[PDB]
Amino acid sequence: PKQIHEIKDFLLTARRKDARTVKIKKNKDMVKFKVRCSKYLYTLCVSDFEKADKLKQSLPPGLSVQDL
Amino acid sequence: TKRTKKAGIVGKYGTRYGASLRKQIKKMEVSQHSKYFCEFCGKYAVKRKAVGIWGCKDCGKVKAGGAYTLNTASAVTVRSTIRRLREQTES
Amino acid sequence: KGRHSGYGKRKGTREARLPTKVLWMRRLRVLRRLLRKYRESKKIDKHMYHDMYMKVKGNVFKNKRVLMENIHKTKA
Amino acid sequence: GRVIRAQRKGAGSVFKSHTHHRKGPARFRTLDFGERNGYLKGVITEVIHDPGRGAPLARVTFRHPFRYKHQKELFVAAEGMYTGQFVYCGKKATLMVGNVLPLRSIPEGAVVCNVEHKVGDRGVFARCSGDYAIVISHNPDNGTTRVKLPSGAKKIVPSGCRAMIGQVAGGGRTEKPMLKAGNAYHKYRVKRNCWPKVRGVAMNPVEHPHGGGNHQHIGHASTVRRDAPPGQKVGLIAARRTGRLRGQARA
Amino acid sequence: VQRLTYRKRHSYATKSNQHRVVKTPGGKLIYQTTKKRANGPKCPVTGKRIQGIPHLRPAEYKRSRLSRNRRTVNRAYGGVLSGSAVRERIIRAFLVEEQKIVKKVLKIQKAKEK
RNA sequence: CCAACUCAGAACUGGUACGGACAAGGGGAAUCCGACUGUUUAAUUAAAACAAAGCAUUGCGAUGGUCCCAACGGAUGUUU
RNA sequence: GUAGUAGCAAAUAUUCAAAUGAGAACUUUGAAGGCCGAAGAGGGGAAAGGUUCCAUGUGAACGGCACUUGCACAUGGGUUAGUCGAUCCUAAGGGUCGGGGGAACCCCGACAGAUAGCGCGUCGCGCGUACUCCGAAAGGGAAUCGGGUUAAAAUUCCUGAACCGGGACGUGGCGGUUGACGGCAACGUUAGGAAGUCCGGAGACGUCGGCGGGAGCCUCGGGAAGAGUUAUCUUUUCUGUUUAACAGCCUGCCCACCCUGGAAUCGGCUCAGCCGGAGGUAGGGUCCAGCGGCUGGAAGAGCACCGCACGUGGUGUCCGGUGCGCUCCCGGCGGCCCUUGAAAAUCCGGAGGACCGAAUGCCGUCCACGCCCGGUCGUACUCAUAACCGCAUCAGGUCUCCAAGGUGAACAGCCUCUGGUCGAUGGAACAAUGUAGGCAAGGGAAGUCGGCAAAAUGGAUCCGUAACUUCGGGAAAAGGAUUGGCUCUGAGGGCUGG
Ligand SMILES: [K+]
Ligand SMILES: [K+]
Ligand SMILES: [K+]
Ligand SMILES: [K+]
Ligand SMILES: [K+]
Ligand SMILES: [K+]
Ligand SMILES: [K+]
Ligand SMILES: [K+]
Ligand SMILES: [K+]
Ligand SMILES: [K+]
Ligand SMILES: [K+]
Ligand SMILES: [K+]
Ligand SMILES: [K+]
Ligand SMILES: [K+]
Ligand SMILES: [K+]
Ligand SMILES: [K+]
Ligand SMILES: [K+]
Ligand SMILES: [Mg+2]
Ligand SMILES: [Mg+2]
Ligand SMILES: [Mg+2]
Ligand SMILES: [Mg+2]
Ligand SMILES: [Mg+2]
Ligand SMILES: [Mg+2]
Ligand SMILES: [Mg+2]
Ligand SMILES: [Mg+2]
Ligand SMILES: [Mg+2]
Ligand SMILES: [Mg+2]
Ligand SMILES: [Mg+2]
Ligand SMILES: [Mg+2]
Ligand SMILES: [Mg+2]
Ligand SMILES: [Mg+2]
Ligand SMILES: [Mg+2]
Ligand SMILES: [Mg+2]
Ligand SMILES: [Mg+2]
Ligand SMILES: [Mg+2]
Ligand SMILES: [Mg+2]
Ligand SMILES: [Mg+2]
Ligand SMILES: [Mg+2]
Ligand SMILES: [Mg+2]
Ligand SMILES: [Mg+2]
Ligand SMILES: [Mg+2]
Ligand SMILES: [Mg+2]
Ligand SMILES: [Mg+2]
Ligand SMILES: [Mg+2]
Ligand SMILES: [Mg+2]
Ligand SMILES: [Mg+2]
Ligand SMILES: [Mg+2]
Ligand SMILES: [Mg+2]
Ligand SMILES: [Mg+2]
Ligand SMILES: [Mg+2]
Ligand SMILES: [Mg+2]
Ligand SMILES: [Mg+2]
Ligand SMILES: [Mg+2]
Ligand SMILES: [Mg+2]
Ligand SMILES: [Mg+2]
Ligand SMILES: [Mg+2]
Ligand SMILES: [Mg+2]
Ligand SMILES: [Mg+2]
Ligand SMILES: [Mg+2]
Ligand SMILES: [Mg+2]
Ligand SMILES: [Mg+2]
Ligand SMILES: [Mg+2]
Ligand SMILES: [Mg+2]
Ligand SMILES: [Mg+2]
Ligand SMILES: [Mg+2]
Ligand SMILES: [Mg+2]
Ligand SMILES: [Mg+2]
Ligand SMILES: [Mg+2]
Ligand SMILES: [Mg+2]
Ligand SMILES: [Mg+2]
Ligand SMILES: [Mg+2]
Ligand SMILES: [Zn+2]
Repeated sequence: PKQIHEIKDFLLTARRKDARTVKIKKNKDMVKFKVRCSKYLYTLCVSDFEKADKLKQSLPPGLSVQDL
Repeated sequence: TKRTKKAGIVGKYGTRYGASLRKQIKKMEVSQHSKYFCEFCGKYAVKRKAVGIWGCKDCGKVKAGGAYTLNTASAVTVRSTIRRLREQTES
Repeated sequence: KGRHSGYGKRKGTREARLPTKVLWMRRLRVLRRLLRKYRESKKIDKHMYHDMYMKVKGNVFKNKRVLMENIHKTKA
Repeated sequence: GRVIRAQRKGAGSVFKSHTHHRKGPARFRTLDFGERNGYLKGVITEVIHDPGRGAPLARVTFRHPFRYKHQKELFVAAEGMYTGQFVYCGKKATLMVGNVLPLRSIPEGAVVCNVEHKVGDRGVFARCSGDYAIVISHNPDNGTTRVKLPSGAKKIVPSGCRAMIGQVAGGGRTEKPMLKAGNAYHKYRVKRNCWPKVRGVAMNPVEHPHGGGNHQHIGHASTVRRDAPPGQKVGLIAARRTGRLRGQARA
Repeated sequence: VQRLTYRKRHSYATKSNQHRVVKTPGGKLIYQTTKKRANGPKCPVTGKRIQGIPHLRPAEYKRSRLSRNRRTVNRAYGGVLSGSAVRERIIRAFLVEEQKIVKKVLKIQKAKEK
């Protein structure tokens, strides 16, 4: 498992053809965006809840988004 | 204080093996565990690694010497004997 | 509080209960630590530090207090 | 009777030499054109201990005469050798402790070690710690040299035989008393299965000529003839004399 | 207190059967075999370690498993000789070569003497 | 401001009990033998016997000493 | 016949109620009272065994009394691997070609010899020292971690998350001053030519002692959750309060190394050493270890507790201290040797630069990402006072890993917690003789071949200690004093603040 630090980088890896699914984990102090790729599970942490909603609706169509 | 009157380093043998053997072995026991002058670096840092092998801690020079002393008495005589012969031949 | 510590409650030797080497190591580390801080604060110079260092190793000072008193007396 | 201890050693088995940790045979370079005519320079890289051998050994690196590669050698270390020293082998090598020269180029009275018996055999004489050979004289007509061996015997060897200048390092080893059976145990642990030794008079007749009797005693002269067959040849073999060596005998 | 067992059929405490105790998210202690200590690269003679290279088992240095920068030193004889040793060789090579030139010239002045 | 447990001493006190169980040398004056540690008759002998360091003698410079092998060869010997 | 006789006796121990059954001192549940007491009667494995493993059932026999019972009998079920091993490598050694011996069975064993082949181009050149063999389930060695799951299997099954060794091409990136850039340097950065040949390192190593560091455990305090005690006392006692491989970043131990600088009034420094014009102290750096820190993995899991239904929801999983403590790992230093304490596979690095592209499009690329592939055999169970050997369910023998609290010098003995267990045929009496354990007035070895046996001494602190001696010892010589409980006093430290 690897951690993505930039939202821009997370979007780039979300558009990869091997990105099988994306899962949204909402904790009590942040939201984690996890994208399952061929080799690694990339995770992005977004402390600001409001800033996380904007990214949630910006994901490419066809990618299986799940809420945890 | 003076812990032993005369035994010295051979005090590790207690009362065993007889006084003469302890006295006899004392000479070599002291010599093989002592530091020797290094002709190369100029320090008293030469100690025996194994019988006949003497290495300097500082400069790392390893020298083949005597079993229990860096230089044996016959070793000095051989060097002078060889030196005398070399001078005559190289004259 | 010191209960149950009399002679009739001791089975090991004083060394077994607390090695003399342990006590010596504690003292040297305490005294050497004290000398370094005095040198760092410039209360003593390197010349006095060296002299005190060898006396500590020589079993001259038995605790922190006596070492401090000797330094004050020597500086006066 | 049964096969005595002396007879069981020849079969090998548990009496073979303990050589697991030995560094290899210590010998001169193979005689070649460079050493026969000129000299070849080598460098001592390390002085090492060889289990079972009192004398230290020296690892020397040489430049191969005609191949692009290094040539590794293992020499019996002479007293005074040190790491980083240059060692010269050949006919024209200078007379200095550590160099290997043919006996023809070594003047009379020199101290040498690891002396060859046959030209090119790479050294057989004076190899133990503190031992050496003394060059006595040369015979240009016969092309031979006289040397005195450590035992005190004089031997004729061809002048082409090589020898290292100096004496073997590690001398004086046997002067120190062992003081303990354990020290002897460790000494022979790395040599062979020869220690401890049980006295023949302490055995039974079945396994030694000296065995038996209601008292411990040999019962017959311990001096046995040269031609005695194996199993009978025990004790003082072909003794020219016995008893304390006094006077000229101990010369 | 919880006591442990070997996780393999190796029942003897050999150097290759070393282990560490780890507490899992399940709240239990368990063994995990630990690889033996490795020396890492060292100088041919002095034996001092070669700086800049980690100490790993031989298979862990495999190019596929270790990045190139971690198994090299950017210098002549990098990873084989220390900086001091390289400096000594360079000076020795230059000075010895210069001395050969002096010897060559010196014998030309004497050769013509006739 | 935070500290762990070693040592020393004093008062009081119990039917002089208190290393309260557990644990844990009897000691001394001598003779004989073997120096010592070690080893030994598995299943009647553990020893004063064996070994031992030390001491001494003997053979042998490799075309060799000692020894194994039916023969060829081999052990000592990666030796001197 | 002996004879229903000898005999059932070591390893502390059983009791009550109920269920089941034709039948219960011996099966099962619950309650109580004991034991093993972490060098275990606990939890595993190597040999050895071979189905003894699990479920159900059971006429007899067998389990030296009994049985409803079972390691017995009958029927059926059960062992899942690219990552754990074998497999590979070599060790002592074993088996061999040729050759030499030998009537032959056989002996020696690379020693009498046109080696095996390998590398690079595309069949040719170069290289080429007579074994491509066997020999380790404790030596060397490519890669797997939590969580969950069975009547019986799992680092093998399920889920999730990783890694290793191969194969193939694509996209992007990188280099062309044809083969990168940065730092005075130690070195740093993710890429960043290259053949034959050559060189080094790792693999790779004894033992003892002292210190230092890391992990797990032990231990103390606070917070919250449940439980125990409660006539009295107790802000109390108990249980727990979790964080894997792997990835990134940070940190930089003990050493080593680099730059500046130039030291006697010598200084620095360890428990001990020891270090310095061959450049110390000091100042500033580099590198190395990690079973160290943070984040991802990852709370979605696990655990505890409280609910609702009879699957599902909620709350918590927090904040510190302490050490000659214990187990393991590592670091560094020192002692010891007439003892110096394996090899090879494999992997990494280096020296050299034959040869090779482009005028900018090709060439090169150990970089990132994507795609494909993963043989064979072993895997149940016991590992022992009942699964191995001893003719047996024999008080014997049989390698090794984990190791809590109290007392104490102490993996001594004694007691306790986790886990295990009450399995040794039972009942009633309390004669002689016996076996094992004790005690005894006064005397004190008179006993006896002989102080055999037993008794006495015993820990610690202080005092004191002869002859003799190889000067090291003798020595704990001998001899004497002290020791509980309770309430106090003194001394011995650390980190911050000019
Ligand atoms: K016979
Ligand atoms: K023997
Ligand atoms: K003997
Ligand atoms: K006799
Ligand atoms: K590096
Ligand atoms: K002993
Ligand atoms: K011979
Ligand atoms: K087994
Ligand atoms: K496999
Ligand atoms: K193996
Ligand atoms: K090994
Ligand atoms: K798993
Ligand atoms: K791992
Ligand atoms: K299994
Ligand atoms: K048994
Ligand atoms: K009775
Ligand atoms: K009597
Ligand atoms: Mg130096
Ligand atoms: Mg203690
Ligand atoms: Mg002391
Ligand atoms: Mg003898
Ligand atoms: Mg006899
Ligand atoms: Mg006879
Ligand atoms: Mg007498
Ligand atoms: Mg004796
Ligand atoms: Mg015996
Ligand atoms: Mg007997
Ligand atoms: Mg007996
Ligand atoms: Mg004598
Ligand atoms: Mg013959
Ligand atoms: Mg009866
Ligand atoms: Mg009986
Ligand atoms: Mg009875
Ligand atoms: Mg019983
Ligand atoms: Mg019973
Ligand atoms: Mg008991
Ligand atoms: Mg108990
Ligand atoms: Mg243990
Ligand atoms: Mg029965
Ligand atoms: Mg069963
Ligand atoms: Mg059956
Ligand atoms: Mg494996
Ligand atoms: Mg072999
Ligand atoms: Mg054969
Ligand atoms: Mg043949
Ligand atoms: Mg050959
Ligand atoms: Mg092979
Ligand atoms: Mg094999
Ligand atoms: Mg192994
Ligand atoms: Mg199982
Ligand atoms: Mg190496
Ligand atoms: Mg010792
Ligand atoms: Mg520690
Ligand atoms: Mg500095
Ligand atoms: Mg986290
Ligand atoms: Mg949860
Ligand atoms: Mg251990
Ligand atoms: Mg190059
Ligand atoms: Mg199993
Ligand atoms: Mg079981
Ligand atoms: Mg077991
Ligand atoms: Mg049988
Ligand atoms: Mg205690
Ligand atoms: Mg105990
Ligand atoms: Mg009485
Ligand atoms: Mg009385
Ligand atoms: Mg009396
Ligand atoms: Mg009498
Ligand atoms: Mg009488
Ligand atoms: Mg008695
Ligand atoms: Mg006495
Ligand atoms: Zn030197």
